[PDB]
Amino acid sequence: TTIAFLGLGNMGAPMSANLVGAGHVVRGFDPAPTAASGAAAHGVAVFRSAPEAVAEADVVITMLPTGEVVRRCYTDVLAAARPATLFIDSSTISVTDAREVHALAESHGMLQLDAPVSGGVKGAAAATLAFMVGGDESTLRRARPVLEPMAGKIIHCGAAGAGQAAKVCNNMVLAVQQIAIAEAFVLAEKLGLSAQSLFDVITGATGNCWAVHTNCPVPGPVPTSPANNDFKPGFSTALMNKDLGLAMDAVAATGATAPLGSHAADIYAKFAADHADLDFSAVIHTLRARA
Amino acid sequence: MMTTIAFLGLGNMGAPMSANLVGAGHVVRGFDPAPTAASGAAAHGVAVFRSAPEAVAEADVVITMLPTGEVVRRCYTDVLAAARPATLFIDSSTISVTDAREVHALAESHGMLQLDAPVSGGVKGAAAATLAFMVGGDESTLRRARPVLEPMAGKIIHCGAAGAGQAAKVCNNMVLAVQQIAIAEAFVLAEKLGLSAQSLFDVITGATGNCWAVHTNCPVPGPVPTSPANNDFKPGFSTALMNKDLGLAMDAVAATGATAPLGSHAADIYAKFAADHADLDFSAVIHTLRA
Ligand SMILES: C[C@@H](CCC(=O)O)C(=O)O
Ligand SMILES: C[C@@H](CCC(=O)O)C(=O)O
Repeated sequence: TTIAFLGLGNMGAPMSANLVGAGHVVRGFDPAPTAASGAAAHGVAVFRSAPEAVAEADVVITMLPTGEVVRRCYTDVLAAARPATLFIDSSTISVTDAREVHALAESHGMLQLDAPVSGGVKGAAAATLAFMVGGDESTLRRARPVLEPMAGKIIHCGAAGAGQAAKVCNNMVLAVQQIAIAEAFVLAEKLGLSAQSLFDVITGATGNCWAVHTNCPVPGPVPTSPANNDFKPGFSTALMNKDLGLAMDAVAATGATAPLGSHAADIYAKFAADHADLDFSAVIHTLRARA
Repeated sequence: MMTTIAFLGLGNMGAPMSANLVGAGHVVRGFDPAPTAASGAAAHGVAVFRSAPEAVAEADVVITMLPTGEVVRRCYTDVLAAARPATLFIDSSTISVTDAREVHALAESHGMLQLDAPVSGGVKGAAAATLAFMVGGDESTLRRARPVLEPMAGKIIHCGAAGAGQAAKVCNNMVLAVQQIAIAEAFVLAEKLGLSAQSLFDVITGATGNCWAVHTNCPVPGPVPTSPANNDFKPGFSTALMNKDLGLAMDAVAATGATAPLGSHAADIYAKFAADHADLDFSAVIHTLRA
């Protein structure tokens, strides 16, 4: 299998290296020379343009920053692709954008999946990413051997756009939980309840969630959590702010009522203006900006 | 060891609690000013008395299960002088941290040992003797109390000094309320995006957003057939009771000057929903997010 990998950034570069490492022929394009060089150093044949990268490919993977860039990449490359090429978009983009590019691809006789990922650079490098997939089950079956060497988990979420929708809905919940957990630890401290004691209660009770059992925003109860390491990501505020922007687009596009998610979105947008580089659990320290 | 216990408050939690004490071979002296509650308790072996002070006069331990801080205060005022010195008072009511510490001090000024030990698990937990007790006060007092708590309890956790039981409970329940709303928002958003309830369930429960509000209390019928959504939102944990705890959380916020943006937002949402739907499981808040 020959794979064209379009976007060789902080996620794309290690993903593509795992593909090389699993026996695929990987062709590549990135507009940053430092990204393209890094990738050629691990065996990707890099080309000057995306249409050239796509020319001989059975599978085309995108890992790009916005729906607008993904769309312009599709219209740039679709005529260069061979028929029945399989397109996998692993970018995190809106549901609307996902569905538009899916339809554009299939109109050219291609097969297309949305497959955005969770796990970050660390997951990408360790080949433990979780892919949330939208599209036809038979297209996913065909893609499975390409995805497997990048992935710890591959979940079929439904028809085109479902992958994007599942990730966005999970991350909106996550954001709300990280804030609620933070509020809880600060309230407890002002009530004279120790952090270990609250941790022991909540983790054994109905309030338990990853935001506390793994991402505990106070130092001590979970020695590996970002709070014990100057809030080094982990999952940056910048990235969480990005996901919540997409959740707010989805909310606006559907007319949905999402009071806590929208509140969380405003909290993180404001926090990202100052602390975009910190793990999102660092929000515990911005609560008095609220009043 | 077998002990004489006065049980003040024989309502839908106190009655089954008192029944389990009788089953464990304790002599239980009960009082409740609602004769119907008292009659039900007598049927399961509680010796019912004409007045609270009479019930406490010959008791080694006095348990209160009462609706509010004010009723606890009034009860302690009415009975502390009647109890034998160094009687152990356990308050398993859910009341404000401020109120807890006030009644704790009151009990101690009368020569009585006192713990706060509010419970979670509701009436079914009460009947099954699987309640979680979250305890505030001295280690040695809790050591004294353990034989009495065990026949009612699935978990006993020592949370810290007087008031810490109440604090731990109210922090966990605030988090729960926020999570239950956030889960509802996600499921509605999914429905509007065309993502199925089952698919969203599968994702969130396998990802970082997983929590009891989805995995046990799923607010759409289907994915968790035992959840209240499948039974006309019969509680479960009523909106009335969540609204009361949320009130207690807002009291704790106001007493400390803490900042709890989502917890306060969740309190406002539940206070509105409680005006007409006090009787429904708190998962039913999902109704407010749909047209
Ligand atoms: C466990 C994983 C297989 C992919 C792999 O080999 O990394 C999956 O089933 O998604
Ligand atoms: C919860 C208590 C045991 C009492 C029970 O099984 O009812 C304990 O294990 O501390």
